[PDB]
Amino acid sequence: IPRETIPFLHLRKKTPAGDWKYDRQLSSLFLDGLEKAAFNGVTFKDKYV
Amino acid sequence: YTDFENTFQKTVEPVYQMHIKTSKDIAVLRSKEWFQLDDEDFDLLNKTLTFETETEVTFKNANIFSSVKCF
Amino acid sequence: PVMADLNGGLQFVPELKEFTAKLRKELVETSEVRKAVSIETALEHKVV
Repeated sequence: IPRETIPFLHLRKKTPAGDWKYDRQLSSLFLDGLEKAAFNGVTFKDKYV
Repeated sequence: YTDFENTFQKTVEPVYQMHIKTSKDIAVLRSKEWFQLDDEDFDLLNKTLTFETETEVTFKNANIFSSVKCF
Repeated sequence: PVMADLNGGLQFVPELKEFTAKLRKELVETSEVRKAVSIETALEHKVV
């Protein structure tokens, strides 16, 4: 991820003021999950939708 | 007979049980002077207290006790 | 179109719902504790 930039897909964290802003940690977690789903694949066993 | 000065009565009161459900009960108990605890910080919430009291009463007349002790 | 915020600074407190609940809880608890203590003191006085 570049420094001081907003990824196209990201996760927002609610600030104490009540507004949702881009969050590096949550966005990185989501992008890592997407990378794993892209390369290894993601299972949904025992998942009822 | 009317010599109440020589009359006294010891009675073992029945065993009483109280379940402390809320802090209101704790506040009520702590507001009582007679209710004393060795550990003042003892957590009484969600606890069952058993009271086994003995009452010594010295009579002033047929109705009014000259002195009342409950220990 | 205009947004007028007439909130009085209520948004700046963190966890407004929880703090409101805490205020109400402390007020109610003080009220019931005082009422119960007063009732029990009155009953002790009357029996004594």
